[PDB]
Amino acid sequence: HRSRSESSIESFFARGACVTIMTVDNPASTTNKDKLFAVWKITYKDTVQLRRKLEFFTYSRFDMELTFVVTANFTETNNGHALNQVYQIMYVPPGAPVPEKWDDYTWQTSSNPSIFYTYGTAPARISVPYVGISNAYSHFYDGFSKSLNDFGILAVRVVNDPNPTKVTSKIRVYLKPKHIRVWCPRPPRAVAYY
Amino acid sequence: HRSRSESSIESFFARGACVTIMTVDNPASTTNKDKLFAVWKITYKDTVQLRRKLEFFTYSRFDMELTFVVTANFTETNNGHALNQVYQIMYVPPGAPVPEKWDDYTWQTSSNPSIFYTYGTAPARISVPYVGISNAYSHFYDGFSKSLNDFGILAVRVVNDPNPTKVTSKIRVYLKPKHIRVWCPRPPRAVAYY
Amino acid sequence: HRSRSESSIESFFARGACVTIMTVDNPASTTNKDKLFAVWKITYKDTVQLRRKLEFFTYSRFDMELTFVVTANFTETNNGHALNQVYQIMYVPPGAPVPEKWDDYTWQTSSNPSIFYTYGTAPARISVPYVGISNAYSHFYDGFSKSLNDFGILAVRVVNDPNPTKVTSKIRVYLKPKHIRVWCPRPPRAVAYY
Amino acid sequence: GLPVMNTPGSNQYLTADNFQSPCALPEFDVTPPIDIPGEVKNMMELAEIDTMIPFDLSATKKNTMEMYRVRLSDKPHTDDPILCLSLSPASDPRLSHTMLGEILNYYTHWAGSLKFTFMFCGSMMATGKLLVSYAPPGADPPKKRKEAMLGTHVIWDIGLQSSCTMVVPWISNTTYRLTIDDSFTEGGYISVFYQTRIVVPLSTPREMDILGFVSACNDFSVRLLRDTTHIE
Amino acid sequence: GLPVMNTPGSNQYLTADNFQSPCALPEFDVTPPIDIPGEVKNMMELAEIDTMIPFDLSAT
Amino acid sequence: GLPVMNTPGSNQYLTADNFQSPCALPEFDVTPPIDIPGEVKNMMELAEIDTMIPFDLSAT
Amino acid sequence: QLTLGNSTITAQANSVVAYGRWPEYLRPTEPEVAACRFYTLDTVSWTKESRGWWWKLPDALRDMGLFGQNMYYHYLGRSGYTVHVQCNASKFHQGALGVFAVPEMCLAGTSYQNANPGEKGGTFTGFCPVDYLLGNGTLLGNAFVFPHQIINLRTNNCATLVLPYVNSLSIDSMVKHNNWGIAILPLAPLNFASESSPEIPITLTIAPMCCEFNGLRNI
Repeated sequence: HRSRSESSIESFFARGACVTIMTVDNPASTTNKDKLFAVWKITYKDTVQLRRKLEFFTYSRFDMELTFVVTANFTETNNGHALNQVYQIMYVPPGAPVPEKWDDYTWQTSSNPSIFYTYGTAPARISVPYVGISNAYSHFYDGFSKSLNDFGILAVRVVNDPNPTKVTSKIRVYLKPKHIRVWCPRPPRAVAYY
Repeated sequence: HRSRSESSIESFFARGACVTIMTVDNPASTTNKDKLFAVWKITYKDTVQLRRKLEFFTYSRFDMELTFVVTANFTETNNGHALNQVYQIMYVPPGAPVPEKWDDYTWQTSSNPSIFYTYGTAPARISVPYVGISNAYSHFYDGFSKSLNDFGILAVRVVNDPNPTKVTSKIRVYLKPKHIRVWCPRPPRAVAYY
Repeated sequence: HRSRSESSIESFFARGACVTIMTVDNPASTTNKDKLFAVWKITYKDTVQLRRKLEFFTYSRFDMELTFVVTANFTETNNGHALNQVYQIMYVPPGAPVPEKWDDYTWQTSSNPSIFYTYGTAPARISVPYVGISNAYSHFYDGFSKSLNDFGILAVRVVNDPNPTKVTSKIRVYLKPKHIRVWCPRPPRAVAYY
Repeated sequence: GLPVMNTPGSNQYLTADNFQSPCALPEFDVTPPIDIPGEVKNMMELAEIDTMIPFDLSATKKNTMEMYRVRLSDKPHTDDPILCLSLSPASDPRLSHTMLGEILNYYTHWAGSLKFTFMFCGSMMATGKLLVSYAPPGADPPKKRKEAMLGTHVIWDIGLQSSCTMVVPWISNTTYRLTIDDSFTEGGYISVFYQTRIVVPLSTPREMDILGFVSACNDFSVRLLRDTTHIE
Repeated sequence: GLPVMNTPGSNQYLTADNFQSPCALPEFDVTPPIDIPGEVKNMMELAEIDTMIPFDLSAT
Repeated sequence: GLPVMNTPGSNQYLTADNFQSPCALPEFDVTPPIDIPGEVKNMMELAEIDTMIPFDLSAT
Repeated sequence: QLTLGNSTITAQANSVVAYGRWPEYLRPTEPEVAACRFYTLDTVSWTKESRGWWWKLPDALRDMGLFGQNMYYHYLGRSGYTVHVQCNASKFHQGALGVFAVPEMCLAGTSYQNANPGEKGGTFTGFCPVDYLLGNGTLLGNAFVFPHQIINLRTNNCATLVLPYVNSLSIDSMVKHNNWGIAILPLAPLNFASESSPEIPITLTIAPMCCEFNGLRNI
């Protein structure tokens, strides 16, 4: 006897998949270039798989479950023995100021939640609730000004002070939409359109 | 008073035993050779002990309990102080595309489950349920096209970026079949036949 | 149907925000300069955001939830492989003697609570209860001697003995006032006054 | 106290677990849902919708609206099928785009009964008969009218009916048949034959059109997501 | 015994959680509140107060 | 809160334990068993079957 | 013969209530007969070459008297519809139309003058949206997911769609956002006996149901 409870919306969608690879680096003590804080606006329109799966429907209400996998490497033969990097991962909610410097107030501001991650431990994890003005996301908008739903931004930097090692790092972000509802089915877009 | 509850199917079979040693390596920054992602198709027909114990019966239904022991070593005298490797261990279910590159989409695909492992922590662990089209595995098939049950594949790579250390690694895979049932006993094959 | 339970006092105030960055360092074996134990008197009058949010009201009763994020770096190219630093973080209650040396008795005194932190683990954490003589803090005092409520002091040092590495460290302190009540609303001060 | 021993499989990120995660904004009043019409609970609810089959994928007619309709002329009628269609969805090129090939291209196993509706876009005056034959799996595509008539068929009198429906039953040894396996190429066929040439009065045009719709039945099901949607 | 498996999102400091923290002075008798008049429960209770509008923002 | 003290014998892989493991495919409807004849519960059920003795192991 | 106020159309293929939801009042105003007429848009002559026609709601009814002067002189507005297509053809014409009620119909081949034509409607092409993809980049075959109906000129000649109010917001400004979209596409091209009339008309007849407007803008 079969089930059919594997084609459910949550079962179809609630699959984690990398959405971006944010590159940062600990500046060398020579200060050749300042911190490369990585800022990425949360959007599903860069992953073909998630976007295509979401374009089967017009309106959706899905809660995000971001997760961060942190990796790093020395760029020089000399070890330098940099003590384990500490990464600040700040979730700038929708509408809040976007950081423009590695020392901007937005990092220290009270509103923006932040996670502190010591390279080596279990991956960081948050769960952005359904954050939207309307009562359901919209992937297709037939109106005009006077889609592009704002989920927020993620800004990641290295709290540690400069060290002469040039420790580059690449945070992979995995998004698992949970508690997802979808309305108004639509034709699926071809795989060449993206 | 004796028990007899040590010759039970689960007691006889539910013993972990290494089934493969997948070799990978972090490419050196010189990029002499790209990542050696290790891909291994799950099959019990390479371990004499498990195969022989399973050939006492015709049909079986056993759930797997894979576990991974990760070890690594520098190949050069210079330490290089590579930050703890992060290994992606992807379980490609039966029928899904088999990875052919260390940057193929299959690593980022939503369907294939994956584990992220930081060298040093407790061994990884999954439990592949009874994944098969038929209602019981078959070790002996008397039919013809128009056995070789597909359990899936395991593909392991190093997420970290290239570092000039040549950190080789060998993931040992231990398979413990649990919740195992067996039907239709057969003569045991000699130990020279394998 | 709306809530209004996001403009509550605790929701408005109970947000962590860095209040100071205490700099310490492990003295080199050459003993060029002794330990730079960092002493900071707990006061909200250095962060614009928290101060301004607290100046909407005259009297307040808020319990603190200090938290410490520890980072460090070698100042020299040679690693030296200093074993993980151990930091003593002593909370000198209000009125107790203020440490004046890295070997003063106040570190060993029984009254002052202290936390011992091994660089790498989860951030330290305490919760200073409502510590005040009066029945509510006062941000504006109309009287005269014969405001400036004393919350205590935080003194942090490196327990480890001198090592020839010059491992500098910067403890970021995050204060989250919890169980906060406020009375007597007042006009908000402009953002240029601080 | 209460000592705890960590086990193997800790400090890991298995991308299939549901362990609770800490809310980033725990003091947020989310906008409530407003009960928009048209909610989908299972992706199978999209399969059941009768989409259209691109019968003619010819190099010229393809990429246009000419692919979906088959022309029933009134000339040779050489006792060969008007259209023969394989009953293996997600593998048949002409049946793997109909919202069953778009849902079964995300899964690996499928097990259900299909439903083919043939609609006749001709004039009320046109009269005749057609023969819809279903060769079960393991058979061969019938290639003459008599053989199709000897099997499981329905005679479709276009004169007094405009649409003929045929529910292919679910017959298989396993509980789930692999979606895309090139070894199993005998999944059964559904073919349409000219029982009788078309008869039309006066100058009514000879050329006519027939449309096909393939839908899942109420007992359809899929399993084991695949999600092979790459880009590069 | 009672084995426990740590999950992703551990050993981290999310500045939105309410996990209990250890009191620094667990043997302290805090001064009780004395019910001062004029308590504010929600910041909206400050909005409802009719403040004044600066209609003329001219340079002078 | 609820402090927990890890014990000796943690972060280890004893190949005899039954600690629960996380399912790799937690949304999979496994094919049910169909009650095939000839199930074996204990390996002793194979011993009880009267097999044959090779009395003469001579080289030829 | 219908009974909605001043206008009455003689209608003898049953109603296809989109998504199984009838248009219902929000739980404003109540225009009653002020706008709930049967606004019979202009007819479009289906021929052997025409590829399609696309209208958008409520943009189509932007000049229809009271409804047009109520959706434009308000701020919030919600309303279902009862779109009704009739293709008057004789027994010697053969063909088939598909009427699709495309919610959030984004015909991205986009200036507001191109995606909001109004009473004129539009015309697909083989502004030239591609009929093959329905103008949405997606194969026409799948288009049957949209709440639709088929007008086959040997079984019926009229199709009724009862469109409810489908929008992310419980009530939205009718002058900026087009909730629905009616796309009429020839599935099987028109053909006819010799000397018969070569172009058969198609008439839409939109009947706003349960319309509610909130706000006002003087004048």
